[PDB]
Amino acid sequence: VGYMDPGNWITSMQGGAQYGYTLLFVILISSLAAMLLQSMTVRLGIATGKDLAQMTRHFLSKPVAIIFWIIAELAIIATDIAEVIGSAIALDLIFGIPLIVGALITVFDVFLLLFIMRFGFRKIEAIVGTLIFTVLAIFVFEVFISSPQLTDILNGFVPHKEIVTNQGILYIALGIIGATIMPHNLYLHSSIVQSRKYDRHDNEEKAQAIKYATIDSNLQLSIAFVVNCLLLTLGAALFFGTKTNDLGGFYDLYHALKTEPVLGATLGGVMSTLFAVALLASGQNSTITGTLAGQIVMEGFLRLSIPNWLRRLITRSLAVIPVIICLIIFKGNSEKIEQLLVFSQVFLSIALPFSLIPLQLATSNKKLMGPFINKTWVNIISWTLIVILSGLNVY
Amino acid sequence: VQLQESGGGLVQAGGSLRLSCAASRSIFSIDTANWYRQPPGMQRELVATITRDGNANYADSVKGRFTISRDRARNTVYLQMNSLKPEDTGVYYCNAAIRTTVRTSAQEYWGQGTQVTVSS
Ligand SMILES: [Mn+2]
Repeated sequence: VGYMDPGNWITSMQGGAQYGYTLLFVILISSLAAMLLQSMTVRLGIATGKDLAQMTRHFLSKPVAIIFWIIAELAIIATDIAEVIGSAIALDLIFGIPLIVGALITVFDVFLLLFIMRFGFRKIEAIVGTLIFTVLAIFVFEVFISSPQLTDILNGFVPHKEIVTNQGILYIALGIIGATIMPHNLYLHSSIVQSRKYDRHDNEEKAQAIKYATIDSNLQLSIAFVVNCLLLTLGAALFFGTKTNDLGGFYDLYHALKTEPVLGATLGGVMSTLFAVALLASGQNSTITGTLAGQIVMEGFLRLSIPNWLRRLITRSLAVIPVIICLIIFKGNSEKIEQLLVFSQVFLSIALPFSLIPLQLATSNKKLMGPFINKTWVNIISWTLIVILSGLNVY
Repeated sequence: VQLQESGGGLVQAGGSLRLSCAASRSIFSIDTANWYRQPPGMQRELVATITRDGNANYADSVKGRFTISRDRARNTVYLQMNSLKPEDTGVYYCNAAIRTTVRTSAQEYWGQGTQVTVSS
């Protein structure tokens, strides 16, 4: 949930394959923004009674509470779309099943996870763990001609001009942040953190619970930062500065690994296959975490209760439709379904202000709340400024 | 690296066929592809053309019936031939711009044609 996310891969890799090491700042500043924003939700959940979804509901009337629910629920679907595309592409590379058919299979991948269920819930992740590590080892190995400072000269050391000027870099920049700061994790983390061991009503030493939770929230977020940098490096190394200007999608990475000279042919074919299985593996883990988050949002805003398997079906059904419509319109174009993938993360950018602002208001009222709301207010205004600028410059 | 063709053969008018254009070894990308044909006693004719961005165009004699497409996963260019007429009979060739690796310059490749016979 940060490195096994196809939304993270496609944005970072095309962010390097098209614009070099420029967007490395955006990775850093968003990963840092994620650390801080997640810590606020952690506090919000442990301090106040319950999570962000119901907290937002307590301040809004039902009409505007549904509008907030709509925006939030769409962000959950947008993430699911990312998995649908990711799994469809994976099935196309491995089994040769066309994207239009693969997307249809994703409705019943839910059913496939129960086939994995009775084979060890620990047994399989160990294979996936080695799978991810092996694939990541390939990616690390696939980094040559690496200038030890040309990274730095744009990594963190911000070239803040093109990042906001032309739509191209700005578009990917929004996708990168939206994929690293996922709006549905704010609602999820603000409730799952209340499962830790501490006295609910009276004891304030639950700051210890916040202590552990924030440290854990910064650990995995650091790894996500490393991977995103590792993946942007990968795309830049392989596809950036080319005469043909490859966008650098999953298909490009597949044939880059499969046709890498030093990597051989038969050996290179294994690497590409392992990547495809890892891409498939990136899906089924994401849908479980996304389903629990959907429960919180719906029960928080609408105060409506339906079983997870049902909402897992409804959310998936709604996610496959725009994927299929996209495949029908552009006649199954693989580069076009990857644009929908990137766009799904750019939408997460649009939905963020509707989640960050309520998080802000709660964090400035009831005890144990933060000293400088300064670092958090400049984030929202600069955020809505950009998503509207892009939202207007395109339109 | 050689361009290999398949999927042809014998079929009745009204039937359909699907030609396959792949390379002998692993390729990074087929940037451009052309499907030529040559009926008995006639000239070599361009039938289908697919571009890098995916757009395609067909001869007026074959448009609406033929469909060229790229399988990015397997780097294969297909020619879906539907509602075949007896005059579609001939030898079909595959011209394609193969890119061996990512940064390798795009070379032009041809291939030994395959026989397509629409009978009766
Ligand atoms: Mn993500």
